[PDB]
Amino acid sequence: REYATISKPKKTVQRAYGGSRCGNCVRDRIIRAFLIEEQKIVKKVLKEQSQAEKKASKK
Amino acid sequence: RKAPAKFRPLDYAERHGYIRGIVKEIIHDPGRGAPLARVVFRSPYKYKQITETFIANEGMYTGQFIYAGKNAALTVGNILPLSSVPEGTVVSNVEEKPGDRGALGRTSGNYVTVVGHNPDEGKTRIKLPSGAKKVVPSSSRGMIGIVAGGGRTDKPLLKASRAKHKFAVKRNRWPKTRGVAMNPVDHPHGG
Amino acid sequence: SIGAKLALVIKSGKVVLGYRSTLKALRSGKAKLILIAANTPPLRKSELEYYSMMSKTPVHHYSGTNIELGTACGKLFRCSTMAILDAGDSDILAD
Amino acid sequence: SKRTKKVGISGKYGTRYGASLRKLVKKQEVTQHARYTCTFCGKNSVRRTAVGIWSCKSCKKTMAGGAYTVSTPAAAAMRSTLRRLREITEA
Amino acid sequence: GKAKKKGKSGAARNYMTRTQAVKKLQLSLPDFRKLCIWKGIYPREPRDRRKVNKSATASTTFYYTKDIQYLLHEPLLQKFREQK
RNA sequence: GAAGCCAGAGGAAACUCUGGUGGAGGCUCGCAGCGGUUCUGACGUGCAAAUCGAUCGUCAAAUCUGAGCAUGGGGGCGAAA
RNA sequence: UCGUGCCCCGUGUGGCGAAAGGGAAGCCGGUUAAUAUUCCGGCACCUGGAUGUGGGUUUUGCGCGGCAACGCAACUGAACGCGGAGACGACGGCGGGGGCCCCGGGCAGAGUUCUCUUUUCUUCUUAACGGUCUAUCACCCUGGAAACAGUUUGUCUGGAGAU
RNA sequence: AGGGAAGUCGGCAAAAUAGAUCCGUAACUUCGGGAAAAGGAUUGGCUCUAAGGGUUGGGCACGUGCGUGCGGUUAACAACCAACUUAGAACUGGUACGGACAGGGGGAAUCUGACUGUCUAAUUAAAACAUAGCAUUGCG
RNA sequence: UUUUUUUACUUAUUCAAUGAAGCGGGGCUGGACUUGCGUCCAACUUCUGGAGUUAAGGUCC
Ligand SMILES: [Zn+2]
Repeated sequence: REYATISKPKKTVQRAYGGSRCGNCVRDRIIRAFLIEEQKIVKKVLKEQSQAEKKASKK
Repeated sequence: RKAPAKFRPLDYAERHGYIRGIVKEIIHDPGRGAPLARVVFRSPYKYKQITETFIANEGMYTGQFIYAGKNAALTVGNILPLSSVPEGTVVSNVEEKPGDRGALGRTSGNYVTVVGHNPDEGKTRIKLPSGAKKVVPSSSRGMIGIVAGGGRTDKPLLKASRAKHKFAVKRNRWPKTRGVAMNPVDHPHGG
Repeated sequence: SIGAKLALVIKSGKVVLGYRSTLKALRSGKAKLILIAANTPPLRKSELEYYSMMSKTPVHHYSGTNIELGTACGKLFRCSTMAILDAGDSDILAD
Repeated sequence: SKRTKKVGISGKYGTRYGASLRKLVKKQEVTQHARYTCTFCGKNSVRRTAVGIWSCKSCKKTMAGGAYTVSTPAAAAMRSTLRRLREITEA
Repeated sequence: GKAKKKGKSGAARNYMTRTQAVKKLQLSLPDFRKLCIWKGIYPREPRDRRKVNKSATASTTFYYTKDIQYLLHEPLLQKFREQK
């Protein structure tokens, strides 16, 4: 209950997830998010290429 | 103890595809010789995610993705219907009927072996840890692998205190007084 | 064979062993080959593969652990990833 | 300097419990108190926290394992036949 | 004494939204607006509208809680119900 | 004075020896506490409807203990007398 | 406004149960025949409410600085979510801090004194609440370690980046 | 006093032992123990000696109390500060030196229960009970 | 019309699960066999300890 008496900048760190997650974990979150969305784009490109090849083979 | 060790309820995702969960903690359950695994799945119907409690198979670890469903792969920790695994596969927490969230092969170092399949009537013949043969519906689920903590009974307890510590959290009757050491009014063996 | 090629590169060529020096080599763009151990964390593995794709550097997935990769390099310490900057007299680049 | 001839870690039990029982418990105590190499990070920092629970001090990975060893031979053989069955099913 | 909780006194007790007033009087919206026009209930503006309602916007109408309490005793409510 | 660890001396290595370090045990002497072995003990219409002295068992745990709560006589509880 | 309706959401169900568990916040001095962290004096704190002033932000609308760990008097944030605290065994030695104990000097007072004893003894204190400067762990930057290094009473740490 | 278990059903009771330093310690053994086994040598006071620690502190050349470029590991030296242990020696009193207090008697065996633990509050604490280990039966 | 045997069914009765969420039957699409078009079987996420919620949009008013 002592945290309700002190101001906001003393209870947090000026960063995303500040005062809730540490800097190493935030860096890991950023890198993992970026790499996984890039891999999703790559997988979607590969799936579209395979679908186009299958459609060309069927037609 | 916080929660019982059960599978997810048999829903549409497990019936028709697969759903992914993440293993967050592997914890000690008092009174049970086997560790438990806390696994978080998504809810397919709402934004909040759901935490489950499974009996942990050996080789499972924190941060591991596991998969529950009909179309899940054949990997340790995945939960599959018995019709989705080949013969010779050993599994844990096998449901007696599809949906009771696990009945057979639950203690440490134990498993159930898929002996065979009868696909016409949708049945599966399995071998139990006691050596018995059972026939279950093929939609019954099981977790691939062997329950962790095997070899627990090999170590001698060596001490009355260690037996007391074992049975205090298990509620089993300890110490055990022989019926022949009693009076005839206390036991039929009394006297 | 890859162990023999690696020993030839340690004897003749130039390498940097370790994650931070490998990343510095990839940023410099003078890295000729990257070796990533099998038990490297998947996040770091994806990061190294992205860096090597952006720098157009070949990647070899070493099937041993970091202990085995350090032993193959001839060191008494583990190594999860390493960069070959100069092949020396070896043909490790021709593959 | 070796201090005991044969009892080893069972020397804490003194003359109690019987020689065969102390020798039987010695194997389990040695394996359950030894340090193991982590399969994830390669450091020799994996140790038991509870029965069947093995954690690495360095990379903080917790693994479900055997009661007194990290892996059991039954589970290793099971992993081998699981890989064989998965290869047969996929092929 | 026992510690007070936040939001249990002050402007939160002083003001009520139109939705809350309609639900308190158990009227329909046309009957409520008719009764407000006839009895002289006027819209009010709190200094901080979030203290009264956390979902309130710039177009949220507020009334005095005492005015709605006074509306509870108006005999026209039973006339409305009898006509229905 | 158990594992683990350091050094020195050997041994092809495994290991062997020596000196340290470490601090395990329902280990041990023993204060409090808990208990209750012995004594031609005290007391025997007592200080006491079970007390007093000396002596003794145990003393890091199957140790001692308060409060809350549960089990009720065809019953309960019982390391069982 | 077809004015007498429509939409969103799912989690279940209440109460009792601890003057040793959890928990918002008060200290010092004085005062009575008998109460005192409760009375008096001084100096504070917590919880909730209303509404001002100053300061801040904004014409690049919702601050700036540091590579970073992060800092600073402020520096918007509903639904719905995630996380932390509350919140935790026993034992062993090691290190830091308060209080107590011990030693030396000094002022003041007391006792001893046939002889001796620059002697023996007593007071020499500093609260809550705040400000400021500091304090193991850990984390960040540079850099790249075998002739391996750092290091605890206890051998752990380091190319997953040590010194 | 002298004798020393002649007493008594029975060494019951009492006496003897006892701390610490050092020498030394058997059978048996589940190799862990037995073990403080057994059996020995010593201990006061005074005056000294020796050993075991801490803190601070290096020459040049430039810019100007800090930055470089050097140079040297005899600081193996100085200054200041501090505490309790251990070992060795002389001298000295003695009927006593762990001077009160505190404080194992020891040994050879037999039976018996494995051990630690527990019970008949108020006549029985034990070969009784429990125990770990072992074996059987039932249950999918 | 009735008595026995087995042999199906579901509506009484019984059991279990869930926030009573996707059951049964068709349609669309793809693949296999078949007859020369009926079955059955499949749609949907697997390198990573991230995130996923207030419908974006299309089209008629
Ligand atoms: Zn690890």
